[PDB]
Amino acid sequence: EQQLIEDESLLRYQACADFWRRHCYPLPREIAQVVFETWKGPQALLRDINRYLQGEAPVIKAPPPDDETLASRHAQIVARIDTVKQQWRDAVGELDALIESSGIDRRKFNRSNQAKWIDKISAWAEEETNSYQLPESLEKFSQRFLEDRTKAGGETPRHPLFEAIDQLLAEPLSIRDLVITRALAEIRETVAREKRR
Amino acid sequence: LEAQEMLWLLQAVMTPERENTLRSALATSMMGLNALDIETLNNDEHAWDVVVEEFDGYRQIWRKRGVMPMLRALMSARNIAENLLATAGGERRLTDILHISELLQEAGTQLESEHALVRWLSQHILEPDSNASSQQMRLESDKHLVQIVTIHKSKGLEYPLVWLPFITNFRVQEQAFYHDRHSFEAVLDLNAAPESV
Amino acid sequence: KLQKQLLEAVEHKQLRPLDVQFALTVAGDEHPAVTLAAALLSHDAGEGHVCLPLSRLENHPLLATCVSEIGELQNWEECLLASQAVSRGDEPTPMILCGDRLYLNRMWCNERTVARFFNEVNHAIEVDEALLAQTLDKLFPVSDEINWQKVAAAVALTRRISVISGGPGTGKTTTVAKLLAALIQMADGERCRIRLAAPTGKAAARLTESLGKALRQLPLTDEQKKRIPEDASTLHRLLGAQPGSQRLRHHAGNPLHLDVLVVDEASMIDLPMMSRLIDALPDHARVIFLGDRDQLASVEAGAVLGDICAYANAGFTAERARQLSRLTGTHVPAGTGTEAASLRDSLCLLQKSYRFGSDSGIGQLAAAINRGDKTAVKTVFQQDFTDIEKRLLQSGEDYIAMLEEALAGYGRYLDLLQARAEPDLIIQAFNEYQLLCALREGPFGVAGLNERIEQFMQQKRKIHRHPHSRWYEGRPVMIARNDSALGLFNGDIGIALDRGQGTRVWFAMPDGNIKSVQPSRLPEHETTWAMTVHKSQGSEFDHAALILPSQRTPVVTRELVYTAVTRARRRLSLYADERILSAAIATRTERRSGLAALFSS
Amino acid sequence: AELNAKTLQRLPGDNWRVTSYSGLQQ
Amino acid sequence: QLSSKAADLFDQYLVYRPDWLAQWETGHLVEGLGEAQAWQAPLWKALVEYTHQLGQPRWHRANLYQRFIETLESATTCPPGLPSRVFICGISALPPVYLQALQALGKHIEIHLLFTNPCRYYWGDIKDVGNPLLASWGKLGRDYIYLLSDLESSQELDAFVDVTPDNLLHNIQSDILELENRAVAGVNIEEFSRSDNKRPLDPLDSSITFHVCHSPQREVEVLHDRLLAMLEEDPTLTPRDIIVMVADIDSYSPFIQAVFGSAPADRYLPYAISDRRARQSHPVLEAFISLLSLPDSRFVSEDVLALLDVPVLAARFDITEEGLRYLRQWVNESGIRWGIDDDNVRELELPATGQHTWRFGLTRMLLGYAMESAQGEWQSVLPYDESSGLIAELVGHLASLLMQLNIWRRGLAQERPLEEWLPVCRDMLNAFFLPDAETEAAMTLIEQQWQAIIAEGLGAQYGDAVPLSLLRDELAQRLDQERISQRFLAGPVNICTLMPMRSIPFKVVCLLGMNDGVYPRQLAPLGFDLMSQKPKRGDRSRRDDDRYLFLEALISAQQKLYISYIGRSIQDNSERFPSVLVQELIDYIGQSHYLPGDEALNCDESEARVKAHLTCLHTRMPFDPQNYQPGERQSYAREWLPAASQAGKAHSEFVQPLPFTLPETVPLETLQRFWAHPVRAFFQMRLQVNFRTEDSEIPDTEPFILEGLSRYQINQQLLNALVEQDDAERLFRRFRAAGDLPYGAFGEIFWETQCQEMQQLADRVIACRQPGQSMEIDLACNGVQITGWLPQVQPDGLLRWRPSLLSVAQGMQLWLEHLVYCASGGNGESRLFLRKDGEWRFPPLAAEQALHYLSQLIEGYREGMSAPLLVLPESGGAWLKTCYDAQNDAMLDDDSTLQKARTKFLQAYEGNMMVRGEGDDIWYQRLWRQLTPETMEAIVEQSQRFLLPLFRFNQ
DNA sequence: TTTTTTTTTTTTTCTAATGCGAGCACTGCTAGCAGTGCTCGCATTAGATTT
Ligand SMILES: [Mg+2]
Repeated sequence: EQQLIEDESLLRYQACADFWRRHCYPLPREIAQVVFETWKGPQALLRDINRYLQGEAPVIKAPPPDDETLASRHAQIVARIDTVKQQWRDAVGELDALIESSGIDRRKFNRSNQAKWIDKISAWAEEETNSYQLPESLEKFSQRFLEDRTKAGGETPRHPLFEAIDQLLAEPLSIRDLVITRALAEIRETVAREKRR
Repeated sequence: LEAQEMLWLLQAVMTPERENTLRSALATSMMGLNALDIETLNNDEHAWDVVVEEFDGYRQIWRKRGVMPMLRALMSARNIAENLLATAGGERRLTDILHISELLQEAGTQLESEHALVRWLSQHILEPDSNASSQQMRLESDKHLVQIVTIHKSKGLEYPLVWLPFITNFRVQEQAFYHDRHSFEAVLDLNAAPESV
Repeated sequence: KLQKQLLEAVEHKQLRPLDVQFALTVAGDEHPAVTLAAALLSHDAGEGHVCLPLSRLENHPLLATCVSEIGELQNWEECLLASQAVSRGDEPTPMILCGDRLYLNRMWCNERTVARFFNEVNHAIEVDEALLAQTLDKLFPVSDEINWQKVAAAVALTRRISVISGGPGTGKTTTVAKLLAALIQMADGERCRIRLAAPTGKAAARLTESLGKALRQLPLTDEQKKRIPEDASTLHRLLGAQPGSQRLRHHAGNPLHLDVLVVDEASMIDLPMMSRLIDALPDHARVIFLGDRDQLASVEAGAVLGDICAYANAGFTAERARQLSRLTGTHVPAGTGTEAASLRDSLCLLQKSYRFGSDSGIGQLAAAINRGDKTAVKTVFQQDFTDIEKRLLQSGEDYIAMLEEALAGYGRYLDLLQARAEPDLIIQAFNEYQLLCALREGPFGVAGLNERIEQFMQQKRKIHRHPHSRWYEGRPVMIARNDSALGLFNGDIGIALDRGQGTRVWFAMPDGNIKSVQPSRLPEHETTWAMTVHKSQGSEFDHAALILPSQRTPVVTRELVYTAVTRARRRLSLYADERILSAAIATRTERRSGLAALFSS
Repeated sequence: AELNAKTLQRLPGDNWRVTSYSGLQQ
Repeated sequence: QLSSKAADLFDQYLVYRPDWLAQWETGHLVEGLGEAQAWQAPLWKALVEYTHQLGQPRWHRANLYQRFIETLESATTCPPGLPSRVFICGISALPPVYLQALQALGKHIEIHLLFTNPCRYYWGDIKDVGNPLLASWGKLGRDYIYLLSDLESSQELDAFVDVTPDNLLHNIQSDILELENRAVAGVNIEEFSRSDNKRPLDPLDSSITFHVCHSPQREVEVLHDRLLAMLEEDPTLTPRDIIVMVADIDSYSPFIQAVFGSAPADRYLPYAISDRRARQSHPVLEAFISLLSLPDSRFVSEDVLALLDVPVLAARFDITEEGLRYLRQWVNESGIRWGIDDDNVRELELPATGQHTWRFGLTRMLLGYAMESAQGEWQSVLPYDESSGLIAELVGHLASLLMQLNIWRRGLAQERPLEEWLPVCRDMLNAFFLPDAETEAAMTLIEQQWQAIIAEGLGAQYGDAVPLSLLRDELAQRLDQERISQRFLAGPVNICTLMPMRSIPFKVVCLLGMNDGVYPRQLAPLGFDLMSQKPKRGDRSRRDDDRYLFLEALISAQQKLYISYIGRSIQDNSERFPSVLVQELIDYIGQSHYLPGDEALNCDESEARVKAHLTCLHTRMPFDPQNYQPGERQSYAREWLPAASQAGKAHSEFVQPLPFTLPETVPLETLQRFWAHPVRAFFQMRLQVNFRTEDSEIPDTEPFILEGLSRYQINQQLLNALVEQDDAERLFRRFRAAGDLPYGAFGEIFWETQCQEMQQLADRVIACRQPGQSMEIDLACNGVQITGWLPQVQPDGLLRWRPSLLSVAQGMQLWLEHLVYCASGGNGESRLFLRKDGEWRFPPLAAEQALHYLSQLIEGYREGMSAPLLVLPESGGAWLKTCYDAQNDAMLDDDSTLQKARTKFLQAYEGNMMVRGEGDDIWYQRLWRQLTPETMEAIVEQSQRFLLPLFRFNQ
């Protein structure tokens, strides 16, 4: 004797709120900042994965390792940003002389804008890495940006710091994929278990 | 809005003693009174007393014979159906009123207390369930009606004359969910890599 | 622990479940002494007491039972204050240990507020002695002897906050009228905003009518008669108390826009509303209180007017006596000693009752009951007084005789009914006789007495009654709640009759006009053949008949019988056992409060 | 066109019933 | 469930298949049987032996049949104690074994079988049956007559009653009785051309009539009128003669009840509904069933209040009905969301938070009873100030309920043997419920069913422990299995479902709900039942039972047969279909009869014409005039006559000019409350109509994010604290103790963001703030005196701040206060600093212009009290902001600006999907259901006239 | 075991993409200056499905 329910919205939202209580609550305030930036609460979190919850589960391209927790990803990203900040700290003075000596169109790259950008990047680097936010001027100091704008047949300024910034800005830094995968598994499991109950 | 007006009507019938609830139920569009009517009725004591008396009798009918008899007597005495059919657009209004009356009778059969039905109606007004089949709005009239139907619901059907006012309108998909050209498997990319997009 | 023991008290109906739950939650897992103390404090506060002296905690039977668990404590103060649930006010805790007493944190704040308002806040306002004396002499003609009304007027004019105590029919409203007239005539150019409040809507309307009719008689100019207060309100409406929430429209931040305030029937003013009213007053507002100290105490926990007037027995201060002698132009006696000058000077007591003479049996009986002497009460009963009557009610055959006497009591009303008279006369006649019972239900109670009297009117032909109708002509009703639309208040009576247009209930409005209401329009109501002594406050009947049950209940007390006696105008009858009445008069109601200590220290 | 509802010449009867002693006493 | 199903299977085998069980007990298998037998034969054997170990009697009917037959077969004389004679009446189906037993028993005592046989001749395995309507629906009776014929010691006499074919119904009944076929197939061309071969059908004849309706409501409403017409037509007819049979009585019960109850006294028809589910006391049963599920429940506040809804459970803890109105708002405001205590929260493996549980709310209310909230938190819990007086005693009762709810939720968790489950029901009933005169019956029924379940369990000697989820789900199924059919032939017209073996002759036989799929009712076999694999004669199935019930209903009808079904769905105007039975019936009718004047027509045309003549298509609505046109289809309900006649008058315009006289004294609060919303002011103040919408339900879960009025109040508190330069950490701890903020770090993040956003505005306010006091306003404008009070009037000017977005209404309020301040006489400017750098600034104004604008506002108020002032401060404000030019102090005219202003007005009025527009409002919906361009022009004119000075003097 | 009161409203998305305006460096034309090419920043506006 089986019963039929047409709408599973309530069970789905309850399972999502249970997942949120279990995982997002114990987190420390600093990882909590990164989680809160992505989603305000379980209501918003359910909105992203609602389509994927229904029907057969979708194969996820490049899934995170099974043992990777949220704190491990946070520490990894913090370490990467710390490395980039230290490399900027060490080369905070040579970049001016490098840019002035090498040949690049200064119409595209104004000196006042360059000084403002250097100041902002220095202030960000000296700032403690509490969050994953990166300043926009790092996009200006990327190796590809410099290579795009240069004199035809002239010296292009190249520094390992520029290559590091280019490698960093190549892919966004976020905990989104891991949380989405964990939720997509746990909410489905919970819903199935409650419906069996 | 007919649901809210029916709620106000039931709420006044339940306790005609309170002038505020009774006046609120009388001033509904369903009754069809004007502003001069309400003004004169708030001054003359005899008219107010006659209204209180008729509502008290409606309460007795409601206690004895059920729900639908009370609403039927009210419609007959106040000539609600005739005036609604006369007024332009009132046909949909009257159909919704009849539908709400049928739902209220079905729900009052199970609920033994008379107050429980008002509690149930207010509850349903607060959180309407669109997915419910019974709560679906009925057809306005049985006459000829221009049938607006979605493209998905028109599959396998047939129509003499067809209009597509907004066929040109489109949307660009931001999310990265696709199928592999080799494996033919649903792949979700939690990263925003433009290849997937 | 002690939880299992406290679970037993609820079975014996000694401890409320609220008390048990409060003790378990707040006291927690401390020594069972603290849990027991908390339970007893919650119980005493629920029963109406403000505090709990530690001496009381020394051996309630539950305490004797739990002596074994609590063991022996060299100092209860140490054990209590050790726990977190008890403090001295430095940190917010549910219970507070003040001196030798315990308080709920809510009660302690209200107590302190009332204390500081009555001790330090009030000041002495100075005016010309000659001008005030001339005004009072123009108001009060007789200078041969001490007029207590004149002394009360002088007191209320001198001090900012003053209280006037007196029995029913002692001329309170007249004195307040003279006071307000002299006050308006004193300040000519300055704006005087007068406000009138009462804890109940019925008392509010009575105050409106009485003060209006009184002030209209006294000679005043069109300027003064323009400063007469338009209407009197309830305390809640005055403070703008919202129905659902506890938020007040006039909190401490937003004070009342008043010059003088008059609160009638202060006996019903409880401690929380007293504190909330005090919080909303400005620093220039003069307040006058009216009420009888001996009258039945307020419903909620607390007793303010009684605790205040307790110090009035000491008398006036030495210098204040000579001051009032200089003002009233007479000789005012002086109270011996100095205990609290401000409170003693701010209190006046009206000892003369113009309504009933001393030789009348009602006054002597009321005095004997107030004194608590049973022998004096029996002696007053035995004396040849034509206006007091007593009938023994032990067996049902005496109950039937009581019903037969109630027949003759309602005789004129019943005759005017069966004679098809106008509703005005019927209503004026119905207030000539009234039964007053203590309990609500059972053999002696409103619920039972109404049914019995209706069955007795059905047995002997007085009024025809239909079973299905429920609205037989002639039945009196009284309203349960206030209604602003119909303009009728809680505690107002009406008579259901058929004048010919239909069965309608007729009420007497304070303006003398009669108003007819349809039975459907009526709010919650109940048959009023017999009233409780509580709801009878403020009313006055020509012939009152009190009924005390045979059993012993904490409801029957001294103040209850005092109010029931003072209820009648001319004729009073009692139905009670000889022993039960004496036992009730011997026991005085006490509500323990720190005010007694606070005013002395 | 002219519209008119029908009327009932013969009233239906509820005389026939099945009752016990309790119904008769009531 | 598997044990129950196998028990049912074995019972069916006992009744119908004794040879199988006789073989299985020995241990052999039955040849040529189902595949599942392999696991059924041993189990049955293992059962028999099992019941021998316990010592219970060996005898069951399967082995007892042969011994009982052989005893009477060889008995020389009649055994003592047998009754003299037996009657078997109303039973058209018996198992073959019962027939063998009755045949063996007939020797000693006489047995009279009364068999209602629809056909005169031998129609079982006729040596397809002759009649199509009998062959199709007669499977149940063919097997029975074939069994009856095979009896050796049977002496049978036939007592039939011939039917004269004077009607269509009598024609069909005679065709069935005589076992002859009347329908013409039309094989021959000569037979196909002429229609004379069929039988003439009288047009006035209405013995059999089919009716097509839209909804069940319409179906019953048509049936009532048809019954009234049948009663009026025939004086001999009586209500008890009529019967109305439905496929499922519970589906049509409310409609039957409403339609037959709504009839007036002169039109009243008495009715009695039989076979309806027995529901003596629903709420007590439901509350007890919910109490049994205590261990699994999460104890959502709504669920506990649903238990307190029951008057008995509330009386048990002396919680009056008036106290529930308080306990609703108390539960809602205190913060109780889910979980009875911290332990229950940990039991669900969710992180114990310590807030938003019944324990938290109870502690909060108790602390509020002891300590005022102004004091502060005590144990990281803010006291709830509301429950402070004697009413707080309710808490003590509620806290007494939950305590019980705790104890039992720990007691019912563990599994127990059956004998330990016996006192549970009684203890729970007497602990949780205080019985009453009405509820005692339901409580006794509960105890009786529980005792019966456990008694069967103990009689079977079940040793192992049993979980409560088993007994709860058994008792719930057992309690609703009851049916009340005691009013079947009481006297009123009978409404009842089609039940087999109950065939009683009636004069009028009505059938409702014959839609395809609803009737017949289909109950498929278990799937491992061996009977349905190789069936034999006498095996019963629900399909054949319903198909034979339809034939019984036709045969028993003596005068009139009425058939109805839903043709088109009322909701979707789709197409439904009638049952296959109704279809075969109408096919046979149309193939066997012809209307007069259709002799020339061929077979198919006359068949279709007859079928269209008998099938009646009723209207979709009751007030359709087709109902009231003169004819046989005419209705009897005069309530829908004026609607069908279209004689009602349309609703006149709500707006009407009303007399009004401005008093001499108008409080400033009156003007402020009016100008806040001028139409709502006319509704609430002039004619005292208040439209109070129902309060919001308790939220499901604890706060995760803050939005709306919640975060608005929080921001207001925070701003009023920052402007006073007070400590914000105190307010954060206070809100966290109250439980309003989200849990843990998210609460701190939200508080930090709100602190920054409010700190910007607090700095802006502190820049200009100065110590100021309130003042009194006594003013004269247009012979009208205004009396009021203005708070926070600093020497600089009127300073105000609100943590809201920039809106026109706030500007209007500030403008009114500014005009009052200026006309009163003062040197100052008015400022209002709203969220996101919003600013309403007004420079000082002279006394004359101030009085002029104030008189204009008072005149607008008077016009509003006369007729509703169509001034929409938001949409009209957008139009005026678009049209007005601050540089030239004049409004533009060019049509491009007009089109842009119309677009802006429509966007502000309608609103986006995310934010509701100004038009969506209860007060505006009353004045007009849809916005017309004329009303738009009037609104624009009035709003411009009244709001021009605001945008003019705004800087 | 006794009981009094009071009526009103508050909020509203977010991200993204461009158009213009102001400032600046370069550079070509007749050392400075006008044009030009560019770029960042503030305000304004648009859009968010389907059993
Ligand atoms: Mg197809």
